[PDB]
Amino acid sequence: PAYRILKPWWDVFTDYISIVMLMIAVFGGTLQVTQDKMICLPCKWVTKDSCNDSTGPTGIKYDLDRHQYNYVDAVCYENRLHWFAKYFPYLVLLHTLIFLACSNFWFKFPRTSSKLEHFVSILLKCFDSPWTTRALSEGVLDKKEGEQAKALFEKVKKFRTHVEEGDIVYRLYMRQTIIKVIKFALIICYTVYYVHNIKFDVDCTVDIESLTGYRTYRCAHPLATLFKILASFYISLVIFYGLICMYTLWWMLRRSLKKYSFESIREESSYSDIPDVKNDFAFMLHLIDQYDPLYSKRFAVFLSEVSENKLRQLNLNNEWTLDKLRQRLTKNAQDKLELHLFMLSGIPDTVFDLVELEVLKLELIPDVTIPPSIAQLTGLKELWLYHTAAKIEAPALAFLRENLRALHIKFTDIKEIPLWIYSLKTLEELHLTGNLSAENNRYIVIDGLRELKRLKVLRLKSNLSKLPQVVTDVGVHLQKLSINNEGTKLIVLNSLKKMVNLTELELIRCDLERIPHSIFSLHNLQEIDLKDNNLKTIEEIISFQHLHRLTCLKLWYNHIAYIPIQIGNLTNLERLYLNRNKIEKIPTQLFYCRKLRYLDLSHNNLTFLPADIGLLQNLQNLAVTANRIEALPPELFQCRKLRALHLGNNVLQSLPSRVGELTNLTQIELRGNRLECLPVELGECPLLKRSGLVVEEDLFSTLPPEVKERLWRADKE
Amino acid sequence: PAYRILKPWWDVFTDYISIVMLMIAVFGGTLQVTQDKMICLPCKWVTKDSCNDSTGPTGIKYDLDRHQYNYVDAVCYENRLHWFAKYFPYLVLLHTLIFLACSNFWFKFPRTSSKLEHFVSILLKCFDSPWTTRALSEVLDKKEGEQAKALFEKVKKFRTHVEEGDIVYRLYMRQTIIKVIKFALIICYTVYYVHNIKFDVDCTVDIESLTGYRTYRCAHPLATLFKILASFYISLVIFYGLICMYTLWWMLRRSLKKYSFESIREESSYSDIPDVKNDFAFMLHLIDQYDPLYSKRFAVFLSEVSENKLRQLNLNNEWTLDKLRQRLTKNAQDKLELHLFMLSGIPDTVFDLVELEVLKLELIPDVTIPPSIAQLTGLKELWLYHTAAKIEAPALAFLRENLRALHIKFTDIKEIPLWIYSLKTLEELHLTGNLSAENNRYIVIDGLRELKRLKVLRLKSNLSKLPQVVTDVGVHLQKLSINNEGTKLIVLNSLKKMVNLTELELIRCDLERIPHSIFSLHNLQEIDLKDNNLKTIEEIISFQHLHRLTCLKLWYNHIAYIPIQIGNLTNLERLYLNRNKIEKIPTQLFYCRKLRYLDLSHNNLTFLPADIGLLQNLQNLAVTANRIEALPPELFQCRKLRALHLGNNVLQSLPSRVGELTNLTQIELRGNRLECLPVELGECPLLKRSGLVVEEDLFSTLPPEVKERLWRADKE
Amino acid sequence: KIEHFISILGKCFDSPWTTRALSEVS
Ligand SMILES: CCCCCCCC/C=C/CCCCCCCC(=O)OC[C@H](COP(=O)(O)OCCN)OC(=O)CCCCCCC/C=C/CCCCCCCC
Repeated sequence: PAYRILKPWWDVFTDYISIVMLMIAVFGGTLQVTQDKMICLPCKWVTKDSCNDSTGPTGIKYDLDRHQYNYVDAVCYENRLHWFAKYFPYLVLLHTLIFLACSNFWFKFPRTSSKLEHFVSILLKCFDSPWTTRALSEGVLDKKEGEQAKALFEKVKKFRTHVEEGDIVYRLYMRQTIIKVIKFALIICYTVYYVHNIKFDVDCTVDIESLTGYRTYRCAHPLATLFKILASFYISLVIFYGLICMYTLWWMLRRSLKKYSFESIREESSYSDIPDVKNDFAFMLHLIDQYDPLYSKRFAVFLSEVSENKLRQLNLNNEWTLDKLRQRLTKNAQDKLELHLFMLSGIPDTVFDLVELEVLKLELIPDVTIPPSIAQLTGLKELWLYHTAAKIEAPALAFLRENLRALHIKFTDIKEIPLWIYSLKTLEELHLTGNLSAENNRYIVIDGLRELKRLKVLRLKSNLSKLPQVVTDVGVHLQKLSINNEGTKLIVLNSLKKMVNLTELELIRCDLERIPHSIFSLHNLQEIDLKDNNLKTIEEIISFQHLHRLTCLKLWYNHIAYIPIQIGNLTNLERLYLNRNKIEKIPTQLFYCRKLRYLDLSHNNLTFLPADIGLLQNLQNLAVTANRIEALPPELFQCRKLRALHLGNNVLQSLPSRVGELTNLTQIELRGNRLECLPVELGECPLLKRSGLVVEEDLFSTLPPEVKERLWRADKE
Repeated sequence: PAYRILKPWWDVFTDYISIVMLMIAVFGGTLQVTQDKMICLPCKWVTKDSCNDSTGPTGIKYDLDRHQYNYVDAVCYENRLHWFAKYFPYLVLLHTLIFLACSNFWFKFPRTSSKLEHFVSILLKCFDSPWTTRALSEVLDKKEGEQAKALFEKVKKFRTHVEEGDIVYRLYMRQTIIKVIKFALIICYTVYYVHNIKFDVDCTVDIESLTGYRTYRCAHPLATLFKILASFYISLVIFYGLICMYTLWWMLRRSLKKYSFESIREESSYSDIPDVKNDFAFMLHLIDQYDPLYSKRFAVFLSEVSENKLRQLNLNNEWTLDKLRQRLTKNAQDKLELHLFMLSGIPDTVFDLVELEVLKLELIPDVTIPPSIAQLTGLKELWLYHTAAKIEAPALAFLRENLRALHIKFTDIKEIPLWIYSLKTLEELHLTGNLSAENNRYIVIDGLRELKRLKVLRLKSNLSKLPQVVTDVGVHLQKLSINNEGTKLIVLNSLKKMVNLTELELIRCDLERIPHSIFSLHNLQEIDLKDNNLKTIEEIISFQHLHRLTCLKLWYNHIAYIPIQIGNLTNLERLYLNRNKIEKIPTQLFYCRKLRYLDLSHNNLTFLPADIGLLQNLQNLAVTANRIEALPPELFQCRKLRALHLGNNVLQSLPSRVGELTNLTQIELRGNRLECLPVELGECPLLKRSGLVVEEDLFSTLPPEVKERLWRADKE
Repeated sequence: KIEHFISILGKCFDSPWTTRALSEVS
């Protein structure tokens, strides 16, 4: 059937020689059953157990019946004819059957037959596969054909692991060859030795004088010359078979069939990653080479990881269809269309076919190359790189140089950051999260951000022991410096004086334990965040009047236990985020600042709220969540601009009815308080709804069912 | 099975003759096995061991038993009958088996069997390929085109595989030689020994001690039959000789290792089909002997012209006119654009559509534009990006009367077209790509001198220095924009020759100083210095000599303050100074009241100053992202403002007179601190909900009649 | 039972997750 590829020319030659030899055996056998006899004539005169051999001629009268002649023929044929002449065809048939069994033992032995059928099946189906031609030619591929290609790659890999462990097929072929050649030697020796005993004239002396009358007879064996030429033809065929067998043995022993070098195929194609296959796999590949090198050449393309990498990229382009990407599209906090690619083999080209996409998110993408099809991604402005080692094509590099404007790089190794990010010129927002500080790579890798010109936002969650000199060089144009060391103190050394264009500074989780003077030397800052800097004392803020433009002093998540009165000098503050601090009393001087809008003092130690809060008319969201405030003063409701009164988790005994005067209130939080009952005037706020009015259900039930109907309608309408 | 194509008439004839010879071989073998015997009767009277050949007649009493007769028959059959008469059918069987082995060793030897099977498969696949019909005709499905391309590649790979060496031809030649010499030997010995098959044989075996007679006369009954089985067989061999001899002549009258497609390449249009050689040539000659149509329709897969035709036809089926109208868009110039990106070839239907005006070719390799681009009517733009364009002379001449604008995106010299210099009638041109290479400092753009009707040239080529070739070229120029994307531009007062320039754009030239050559051109109405990182503009005092600048563009810079002297430029009509560092804009600066357009967003203005009241001939002010709290009477003495860009501000309130501004196209309020929209804004039904940009919570404070009127005017 | 065993074993033999678990083990 399909095993012809595994039978080289020597195997075919021995197969046909065995067929012809079996024909000889059958012919000799049927002649031996049919017309094998010995016409025996007695010797009338004998001399010492031998024929004496001593007017017209007359025939000799033996006085023997026909049946006495037949008896003499049978007796002399059994006794005095040589065994070779009698059993030549059966010996030939036995020898040919053993030869055929030896030539076909590895096809029938299950341990080798399983490997052989696996090799033949996967090799043939690899040979007729279309992706072999596609790869050797070096587009779009059908779904069924792609599934066949990936299944065939996995099957080839698993078969390569299954076969290379042992050398059972090589050992069995070897043993069959030695058995065949030694049997050829024995056959030729004994057949040549005994071939001369097939004689036409046979002298028999069988001692049947009591039944016939004569003792010695001279028999003629008619099928003696025909058996002689048949035996000579059989000897010639066995000689040819044996010569082929020694050629096969020499071919097996001259080289090492347990080691294949693919240097011919691998150098011819672009795939230099094809391994040198060994053992049994190498043996049947050598057999296939004896049949046809093209099968091995087309099979070697399935043993290279480059080919399977290309196949995976093409398949990923195929499976990730356009419509499923459309339904995969989302929106970010900046209201831009978004696409998060998480844990893929590569990046789909149908992702790059999109046109409405704005932010693509490359997370955990191992060693992909950006195709130039990014020319379709015109709305693309934010490339998000998470642990993605990206290689870049030159036209796509130019396109990203002229289009891409925001790049976020997270990496675990300092070699993971792409080196083409410095060539970007339209980039303004950079988020280098991950340790830039390493031995001899401490800010020397990012020394190429001097090539960056328009960079304004530089987020650094990178555990920086000291701030780089490269940002001192760059910060003339930098407008935001978010540094997260996650527990490492900055030695700032007043190096921000050359960095004059910052409008925002977010020193988060830096463990500074004190406000440095670099923020004080600056003048253009308007949003200052010092989150989780372990700020025990904030007494320096008296000098913050020098910063005439600050509007958001986010002194939250620190160890601040009190507020100095000089914060009253800071009239320009609009949002003062002091939540999650240890402040226990608000000085009234803090309450001088009329411009405060977001007074978040949540999760603190405040026990009372001063009445001067009524002066803060611009306050909108007063969040005193999880405090010790027992009673809200009525002056709190003097400020009519309260939009979100976060009073949750406090110890508010009762909420006064003056909240009915407030109109801007949209969401009030009272769940988790000591609130006895909800007053009716809480329903007087127009914009308040059930989603805004978060409260315990029994507390909601205290409102009148008509007022409860109004609020439930605000939930509905 | 499918090997019948490789068997010519001589091979079929020899196969049939071998079958007939095998039939007579097994017939004679059955006769020889079963009834081959010899009736031997003793010669009663003899003379010197020879048969002397010397009242009703009576039979001769030989006094011999039946078994003595059988022994005499066996001995005189073994000893005296000729070996030819006894083993003729076995010799015929052996010769027939040798002939069959010689004939079928072509198909049984694996090395040539693999090549024969590969050739049969490839030839039958090409025979059944539908594209061949089209290839012999001069639409196809996606499957048809894909399988045609795959089988084209398979044919190329097979040609590379088989043409390298001749093993099939050598084996066929050796088989024919062996068959010829076997026929010669067979005829010789059979003709020599056919006269020994005689009916009558005189045998003298010397068995007198066992029989009593010396010489016997024997009749061989099958001999005559063997005679009519021998001479007949000889005749068959003669035929098998002559036919084989003809085959040998067919392998020697011409070199079968050189197949010529001259007849096909002359009859068909494809003249590029190579003269194939070696084993490919031999099997193609065999197929020609079988049927010339197989080779005729296989010859179209050996030519690259047919490969190009298939590629263009496949891409034509891909991009029909309907899908082209689907991909049709419009650009910023309101011209019909067709974004063709990442195509192996250019389509022909895209040149069939006469509506096309901007032919876009972005990153399309192997571009060769046929004269069907003359079919385009509105073609005035050719946006070739990373495209190596090849254009014939008639299509080039058509471009010489219709093409007007031409954008090039290139990677140095690699992707720069060469036919653009002969174009002398275009009017616009764009360039992009680094030019200041080592030893090639602006030497690749030296061929743009023949272009006389050129009027617009825009460059973005990160120039480290100003090219002298640009200064020489720009004599006939009207609009010129230079983008260096963060590179110094060394003008060095060499723009004094550039007297004809009416718009000079310097985008991201990072100058930090205004070159003194700008003050010499009296045609410039637009001066653009965007993203030049200008901090102190102390060169506008030297701008007083010019009397043509209508709009300065110092935006996306860091200008801390704008000096007083810039208020002496009355001809200025458009100030783009947004995203700057301006703290207080002086009132004296607004002595120029003809400031129609204005951009001052993203700045540090703390209040809108006095002489905005002096402004009267304006249409917009951009006050986005600064520290201005109110719309004062200063903005309220303006009666022609149409767009207010005042968003994300700390603007406390809108006073009343903004409700007289009925001609209010837009307002921008993306985060502003307004208490509420005044009822005076209900005085203007002209401003509609889509017209103005108002926050949803801010918009809802208007009266329900006013809000209903706003939604109505949105519908009305 | 023989047919069920050979069907289950053969379909397990062409299961990708068998190779996945072999990689996870080794
Ligand atoms: C080891 C495996 C062998 C397989 C054996 C297969 C089955 C064997 C059993 C045979 C079944 C029945 C057949 C028996 C017939 C016996 C008749 C018999 O012996 O009679 C004696 C008498 C003796 O013959 P003579 O004329 O002296 O012949 C001498 C030759 N010069 O014979 C007859 O009268 C007729 C013989 C009958 C012949 C039957 C067998 C013939 C077989 C045909 C051979 C085919 C040849 C193939 C091609 C030959 C080469 C080109």
